[PDB]
Amino acid sequence: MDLIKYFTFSMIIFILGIWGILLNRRNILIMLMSIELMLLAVNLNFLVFSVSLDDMMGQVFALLVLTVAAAESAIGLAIFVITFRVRGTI
Amino acid sequence: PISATMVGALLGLGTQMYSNALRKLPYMRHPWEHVVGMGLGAVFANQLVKWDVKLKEDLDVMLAKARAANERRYF
Amino acid sequence: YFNLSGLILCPVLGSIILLFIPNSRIRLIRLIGLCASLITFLYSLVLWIQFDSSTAKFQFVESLRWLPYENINFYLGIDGISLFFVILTTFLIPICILVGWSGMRSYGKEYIIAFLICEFLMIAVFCMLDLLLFYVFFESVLIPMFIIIGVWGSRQRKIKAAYQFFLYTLLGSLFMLLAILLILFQTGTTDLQILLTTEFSERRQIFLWIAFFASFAVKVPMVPVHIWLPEAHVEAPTAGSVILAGILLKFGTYGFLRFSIP
Amino acid sequence: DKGAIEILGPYGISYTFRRLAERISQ
Amino acid sequence: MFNLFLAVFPEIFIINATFILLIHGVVFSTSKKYDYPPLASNVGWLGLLSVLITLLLLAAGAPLLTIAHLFWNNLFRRDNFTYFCQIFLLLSTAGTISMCFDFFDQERFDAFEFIVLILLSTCGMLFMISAYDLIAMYLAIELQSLCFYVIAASKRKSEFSTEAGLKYLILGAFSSGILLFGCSMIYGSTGATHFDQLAKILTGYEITGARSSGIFMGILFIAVGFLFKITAVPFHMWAPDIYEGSPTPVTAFLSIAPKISIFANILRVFIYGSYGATLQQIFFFCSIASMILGALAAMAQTKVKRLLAYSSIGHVGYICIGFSCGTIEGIQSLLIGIFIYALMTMDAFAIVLALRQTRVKYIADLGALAKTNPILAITFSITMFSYAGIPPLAGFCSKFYLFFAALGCGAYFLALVGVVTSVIGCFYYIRLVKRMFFDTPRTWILYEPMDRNKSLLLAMTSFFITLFLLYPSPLFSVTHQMALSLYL
Amino acid sequence: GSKKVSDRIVKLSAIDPDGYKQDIIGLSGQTLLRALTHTGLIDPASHRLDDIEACSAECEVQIAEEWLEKLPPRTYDEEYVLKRSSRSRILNKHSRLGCQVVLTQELQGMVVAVPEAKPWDI
Ligand SMILES: CCCCCCCCCCC(CCCCCCCCCC)(CO[C@H]1O[C@@H](CO)[C@H](O[C@@H]2O[C@@H](CO)[C@H](O)[C@@H](O)[C@@H]2O)[C@@H](O)[C@@H]1O)CO[C@H]1O[C@@H](CO)[C@H](O[C@@H]2O[C@@H](CO)[C@H](O)[C@@H](O)[C@@H]2O)[C@@H](O)[C@H]1O
Ligand SMILES: CCCCCCCCCCCCCCCCCCCC(=O)O[C@H](COC(=O)CCCCCCCCCCCCCC)COP(=O)(O)OCCN
Ligand SMILES: [Fe+3]
Repeated sequence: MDLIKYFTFSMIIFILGIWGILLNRRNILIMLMSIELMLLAVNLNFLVFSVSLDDMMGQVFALLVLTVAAAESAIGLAIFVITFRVRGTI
Repeated sequence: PISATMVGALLGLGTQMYSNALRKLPYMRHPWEHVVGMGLGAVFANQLVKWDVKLKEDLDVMLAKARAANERRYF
Repeated sequence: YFNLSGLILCPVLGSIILLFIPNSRIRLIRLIGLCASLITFLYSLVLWIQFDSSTAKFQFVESLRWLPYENINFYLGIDGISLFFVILTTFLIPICILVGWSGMRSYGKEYIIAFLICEFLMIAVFCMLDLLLFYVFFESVLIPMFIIIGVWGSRQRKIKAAYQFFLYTLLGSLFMLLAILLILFQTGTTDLQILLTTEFSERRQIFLWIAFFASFAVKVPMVPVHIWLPEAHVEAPTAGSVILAGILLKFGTYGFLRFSIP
Repeated sequence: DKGAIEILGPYGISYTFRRLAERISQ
Repeated sequence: MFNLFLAVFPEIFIINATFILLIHGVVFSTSKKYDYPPLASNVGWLGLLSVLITLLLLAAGAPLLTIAHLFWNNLFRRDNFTYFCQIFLLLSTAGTISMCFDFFDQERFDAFEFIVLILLSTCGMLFMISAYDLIAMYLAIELQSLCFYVIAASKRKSEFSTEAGLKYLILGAFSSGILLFGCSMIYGSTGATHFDQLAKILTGYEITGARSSGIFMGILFIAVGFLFKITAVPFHMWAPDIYEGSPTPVTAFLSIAPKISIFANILRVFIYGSYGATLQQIFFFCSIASMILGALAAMAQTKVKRLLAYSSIGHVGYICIGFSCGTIEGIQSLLIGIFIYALMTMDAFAIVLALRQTRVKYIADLGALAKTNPILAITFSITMFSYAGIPPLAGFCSKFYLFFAALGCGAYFLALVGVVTSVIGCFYYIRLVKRMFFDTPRTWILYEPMDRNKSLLLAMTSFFITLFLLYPSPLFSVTHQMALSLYL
Repeated sequence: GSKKVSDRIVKLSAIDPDGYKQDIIGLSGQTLLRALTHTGLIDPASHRLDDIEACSAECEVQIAEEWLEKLPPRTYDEEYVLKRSSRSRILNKHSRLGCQVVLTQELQGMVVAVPEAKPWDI
């Protein structure tokens, strides 16, 4: 049993990301790193399923979701930077 | 009777004068665009009727296909 | 040839003409509104003359497609029951215009325009032979009367009376609309000539009758919902009270005569 | 009219929506 | 080989036009000869022209949308539903661009990248409607989400705009993560991502033998993500705050465009994802809760934009009534409601933007509007009554036919909730009409007259709203044609 | 004699947030927010209407403890508006609403402290 472990690890990563978004409502940076943790967990799901089913439709999707995750990081950090400037606090 | 050309022309003149009223201007501020609006309204009404006829024909064809597909369930 | 189309289009033209007339020309607005009302009244009187009184079939029938499959359509017709209601609702409007003749300089064009829209919407109510569109014109009268009660009210109480009237009318309206929808789904159409020849099951008759009674009893106050009529009557202009007492109280009785009882 | 019909009517006690709509901030 | 691209000229044109506009703006905004011209209106007009030209390309080429369908099969699927949805989306985008012209001049919004980002979001939604795969749908959703995150915080110096953008980005990223986890769980259970394959693999085993935990969980997660996207409660975490803090021209676009495409995706998911009527229950509860919460929350609003946001939530619930009843007459009611709601929302936001030049914030601000501008008050009252659903107006037809569809499937509980919510909505809509005409405030606020674009848009939409019942046949015909084409 | 404008002139001491005390002039019968608007302490474009429903405590003021007894008690609407915009859902126990304080000749010399400005554009 290895598919079970691979899915359980990513499920726990997803749960941790959701917890970080929920628990750390006061801090903005944690609310971005938790989203990135969730994206990492989903990408791991797609790659593991692609290897398990012997299909290339999960690897293409993981590569294409890396771009979305990076662009979300960029836009979120820009928005945070401009947000701190205006109100002077987080 | 009430043709699409006359109702379209009336709607175009009405919308032009409605736009003029909304901007606190006199109703017949620019007389030429009233004529332009009448022409555009007539064209739009005629095109709407012409499109409605074809749309109903296509809907009838699609519904005939759907009924034919459903009727085959009994075989 | 005088038909139901012209009788309904006359107030429409009257309201459209006044819509684009400068408010400074107070004399012209009053003259055109009064002339339109009088022409509509004469049209109704002529419609009386050519009315056959030996046939139960609807007369002067007119049709206009509403749904793409002709399921529901604008069916206009009059019978010996709704003819005098049409004549009365066209006769009362010129009187309402003449009531506010002296003070019309303050009300403006929106007064006569509101009354003409009221006439247009009430002529169609007594002439509709489609159950759904009878509801559409049945409850379209709220907006002109809401404006009449609120804008040209007497005291500050005009806001409360308008709210009460509008709320009661909505409560009746939607509970009747549910019954209309149930009839449409089961029967398949909303034509009166078809709904009068469809054998409704005994169980569904009580529910539909109660739902119809809910909307009609408000507009013909029986007992528990007669608390809006006095306030609306008192908090209304002199001509506004004539509409509420002369016509708007005849919707419930006509609704019972035309739909519920058959 | 002014009593039971009004209190159980639309504004004697049906105005609890003010005490109900304002609570939607929760 | 070049003729295989006849199916993507409407998208190729808009992409290339956006590139040309970006080059033009960046070259001439940072120029010394012209003294750094504020060419936001220029780029706006050229973008509106580009939208009209791609509308001409897309509408005229109707028989050519199925060309090379085998070659493009794995990428996207174009059909009659996609054709009309895309045409409506382009029309809404053009209307929003027309409304936002006055915003660039009076308030001096000189950033031309706003129009470029709007065009890119439009391209993303065009790719979204025709998307026939989980991958394509997710990518288009992310593209439009980023284009909206950037423009939500366009007002950098504003406290509300930055917070609104941050909340929007966090909520959208969380929803995208949930949706994407659902897609992963579906892919790992069926091995397929194409909608045809995912329909053939799920249409037979209708939970007849056992409930597949992975498939059920993936369907539920996709539904939850989509419900976040349309902001149906309890997934309306920060939607009113986002709508309030966002710029008004921005709020106009997010209230219309992101809903058409997302509803198209939800329909193209229902065509295959009808697994044991699981979504029908979820959408049933979501629609009831959305109507109730919108009705009970818009009565406690004193600002115009928060009331518009809660109206949008209530109308989303009213539309989801159609989702809860899966039938041709349910999907048709849903599409008619979407169309009418989009037109009413465009009308209302054009009215709001007309008064935004004088900084309108509260409902009491528009108190003496019936005296200063006695025709704008009439137009706004007409729009409010259309929101309420008064019979004579066009807003009644959508609610009427949605209630008919709800009663068709036999859901009597939905009809009662819809009726009560309609009563409450009508009350808080006529409350606004009371302020304009019946109140006599001591202090008046005088507004400056609007421009030609918004005046024409208001006139056309107001003539549509009042006179829709007279000739409603084309809308019903096209909607019935679209609903049938979802399957054949 | 005759009716003078000075017969309804209310002298007030308004302290802007940085601790400077300047004397403002108001009219007895008009809101204290109007009196503050004359000099420019409160931006007139933020509170154009002197009405309770068109307010988000953009006219909030801090009245002196000894100068609060000669004023009408806070109504339910005033408290509700004050609590929501506090950004902390707390009551200062000495903060009133400018649009709900009507000047009176018995308010001669009332000391009012204007807090810091808050965003109101959208
Ligand atoms: C908002 C205003 C409300 C006004 C409506 C009430 C006033 C009544 C006039 C409504 C009006 C204009 C629509 C106005 C559009 C609004 C403006 C939009 C914005 C503009 C700024 C349409 O009204 C008719 O149109 C018919 C459609 O053809 C429909 O009949 C149904 O059709 C079947 C379907 O297939 C159904 O199966 C079936 O059940 C019905 O038979 C009905 O809708 C109706 O009879 C008037 O009719 C006008 O269109 C046609 C007649 O047809 C006339 O020309 C035609 O051209 C060719 C056909 O292309 C024909 O070859 C040609 O022979 C013919 O001469 C015109 O000269 C004029 O008469
Ligand atoms: C539907 C119910 C029936 C309604 C009636 C329909 C009748 C048919 C239409 C009749 C229209 C009559 C209008 C008269 C013609 C006047 C046009 C002149 C406009 C013009 O000269 O261009 C400049 C502005 O452009 C403009 O003003 C262009 C404004 C276009 C706004 C909308 C653009 C298309 C959006 C897609 C449709 C809308 C959404 C639908 C889903 C004017 O410049 P200036 O001198 O005034 O000064 C700077 C202001 N900028
Ligand atoms: Fe205030």
